[PDB]
Amino acid sequence: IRITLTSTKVKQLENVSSNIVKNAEQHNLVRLPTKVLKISTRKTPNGEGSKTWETYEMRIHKRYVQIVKRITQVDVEVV
Amino acid sequence: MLMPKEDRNKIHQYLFQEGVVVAKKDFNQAKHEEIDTKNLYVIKALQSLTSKGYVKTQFSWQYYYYTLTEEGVEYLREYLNLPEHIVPGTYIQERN
Amino acid sequence: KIKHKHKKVKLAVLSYYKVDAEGKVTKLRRECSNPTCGAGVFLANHKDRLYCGKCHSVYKVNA
Amino acid sequence: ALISKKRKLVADGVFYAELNEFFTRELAEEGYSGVEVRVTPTKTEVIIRATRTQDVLGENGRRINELTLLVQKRFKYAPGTIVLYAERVQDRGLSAVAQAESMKFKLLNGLAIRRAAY
Amino acid sequence: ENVWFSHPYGKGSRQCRVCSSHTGLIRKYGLNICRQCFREKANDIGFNKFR
RNA sequence: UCGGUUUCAAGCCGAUGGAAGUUUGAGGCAAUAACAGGUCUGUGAUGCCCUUAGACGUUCUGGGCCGCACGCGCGCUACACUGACGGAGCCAGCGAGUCUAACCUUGGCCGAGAGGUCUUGGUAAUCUUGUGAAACUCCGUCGUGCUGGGGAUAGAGCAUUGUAAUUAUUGCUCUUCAACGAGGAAUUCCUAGUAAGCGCAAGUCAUCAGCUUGCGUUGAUUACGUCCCUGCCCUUUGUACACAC
RNA sequence: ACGGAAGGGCACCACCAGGAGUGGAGCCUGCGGCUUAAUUUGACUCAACACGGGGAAACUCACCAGGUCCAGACACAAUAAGGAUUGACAGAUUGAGAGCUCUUUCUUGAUUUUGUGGGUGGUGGUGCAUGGCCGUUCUUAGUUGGUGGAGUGAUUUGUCUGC
Ligand SMILES: [Mg+2]
Ligand SMILES: [Mg+2]
Ligand SMILES: [Mg+2]
Ligand SMILES: [Mg+2]
Ligand SMILES: [Mg+2]
Ligand SMILES: [Mg+2]
Ligand SMILES: [Mg+2]
Ligand SMILES: [Mg+2]
Ligand SMILES: [Mg+2]
Ligand SMILES: [Mg+2]
Ligand SMILES: [Mg+2]
Ligand SMILES: [Mg+2]
Ligand SMILES: [Mg+2]
Ligand SMILES: [Mg+2]
Ligand SMILES: [Mg+2]
Ligand SMILES: [Mg+2]
Ligand SMILES: [Mg+2]
Ligand SMILES: [Zn+2]
Ligand SMILES: [Zn+2]
Repeated sequence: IRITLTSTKVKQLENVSSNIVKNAEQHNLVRLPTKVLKISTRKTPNGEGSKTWETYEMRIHKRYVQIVKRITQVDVEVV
Repeated sequence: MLMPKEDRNKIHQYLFQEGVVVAKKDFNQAKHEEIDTKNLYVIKALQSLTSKGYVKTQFSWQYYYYTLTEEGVEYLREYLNLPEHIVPGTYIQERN
Repeated sequence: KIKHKHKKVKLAVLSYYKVDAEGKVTKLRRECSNPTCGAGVFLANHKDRLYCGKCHSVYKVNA
Repeated sequence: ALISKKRKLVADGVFYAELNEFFTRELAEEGYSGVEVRVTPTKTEVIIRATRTQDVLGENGRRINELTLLVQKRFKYAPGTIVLYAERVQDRGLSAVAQAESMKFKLLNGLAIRRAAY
Repeated sequence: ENVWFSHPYGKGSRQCRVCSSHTGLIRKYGLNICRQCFREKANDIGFNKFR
């Protein structure tokens, strides 16, 4: 098996990572850099005044037989 | 509008059969995705439709959504000759 | 200096089909070379050809 | 598909945005707090937090059915992958987004502003 | 006629998916929203402000 | 923490320690009352007015927004010898990137160049990418005067974007080689990895950065003060101001 | 609130000490003006003038010279089956391969044409009719109410000498 999982929030992103290192011992058996997407535009809707700039941000954190099909039941993906 | 009776009821079926439409606001799209006509024709027909009743509309980001009323379900008999209440759209089709 | 409408001269409907001896269909004019002129349109006669009435795009048929 | 997670997470929220100020632009007059999009296997469940909730089933099924097939028609979802769960809002006096619409309609029937604001 | 929409990409093809607006389009990651329209809807699209 | 300090205090100053001792450095957030500030040219936000077929709707063709006696604001490039040029050494970080598809492009050839071409990897901590960036660094050439400083103006030719380059889109080649010999009165910004020098990615974007939003590379001088000017705050004071010096 | 009034306090959008400059030159770019068929336009101190993310060949496009179209919903009266409407080869045409308008006589089938209303769109106007947002006052420490205290009252105390 090999799974790669991703989301924006971190809690329910790591409520599966732990929830899979505990199905790792399901019969006593066997972090990526965060991507910050920057949108940087002007506060003003028209053109007036002090020329004021404003960065926004998205935070993208990524990580990585009968028991296989009953483990996948946050952005879920595995190969 | 300039569209002979093989056009305004080019869909007198997708309306009563399916029930709703989608058409991104593009005059001169001229090829509706999901329907065989100009995308102009459906909207202008739906205009003509809604402005008499039988059907409502809503807009939400340039996608011209349409929905029809119980007043529709007895106007699809005068020239939409179908058996009276023999069927409808939101009746038993897949899960009703 | 304003623009102008279209005359589209109507005529007293289809002007030509001929009864013989009261009667039988004697016909007059020409047909096209398509089943889109499938005996529902027999061709115009304007000048220099017999172009269609329905096939106003392709099919300039002549005899 | 074939989109780097960047460009679809963007298009995830775009989908959420258009969904939302579609929903608000649609059924504000019936009371509507936000929308929850469950990114879940198979279906994409859209739970809708709503104040007054029976505005979703018309002739006993005739309204959410009219909506489910509407969102897929615009978003090209093949039928049955869009589940419109229609919940009820947690403590509707929790939502500014609800009460603002509770007043827009309230003043829109001539009730004095000091009256219907206080 | 067929000389109706008989011309083209560039600005004339793109528009904010909220207002049809050709001007000031934000298309990084292909969202295609006005700067103005973006800043309103940016709250729930996923972009928060931190610094 | 230890001392010095306070005026009992709140604190301030020095030191040792420490990755860290200017709220540790820099930001996001940010009240009440206001302005007839700006935006109906972002909204399918909108009151009223005007227009609605010879249209102020819309589309199409073509021109303009660039137009040049002149004044001004932001900047780019330079007057050089702490330099220009030629080899040579060779070091970042923030980023973006393709399937109802042609994005980022390595490697192979062709071309002096711009660029051309057959493969190629990457939906991206993988591939482009160690982004072998630029200033900078070692070695040489030039020799003080408009010079090999400077590259404006213009000619001729070859390419690239694009239905379309003319009023040069931009890139390349050769040629032409202007003012400018350190800028009057004025005036902007700035206290630490900051000023300034240097480039790079991202927005724009078919093509076009002398712009902006950021990121690192080289890395100082000078203050750790005052109320002189400009000016904010808090009292007290005077007023014939209240559309408020 | 204002003072070329006093007492404190505090800022490199203040000075001091200095750096780097800008102001001069050439070109980039924005504003004015002149020019023009039009040179679309908004903004004029800070807080207009590489600012409207405004780096415009077409588009953008709001300006200028011309040419199409209706995408004029729905109601009524009209037309209407002995033709409502719509359309077109070629030429005359025109930038044009455009049937806009004419020649021509064929289509086409109640679909829309004529008209009255009544819509609709509108980068048309009014930022001195608005919303939302933004800039600024103001980067500074400031603002309010309950209760009591003062005053006939507007008001005040709270929200303070000093550190
Ligand atoms: Mg404030
Ligand atoms: Mg004003
Ligand atoms: Mg308007
Ligand atoms: Mg201009
Ligand atoms: Mg400026
Ligand atoms: Mg030189
Ligand atoms: Mg060198
Ligand atoms: Mg100053
Ligand atoms: Mg710019
Ligand atoms: Mg100068
Ligand atoms: Mg100021
Ligand atoms: Mg133009
Ligand atoms: Mg034009
Ligand atoms: Mg217009
Ligand atoms: Mg105003
Ligand atoms: Mg009291
Ligand atoms: Mg007080
Ligand atoms: Zn024919
Ligand atoms: Zn928008």
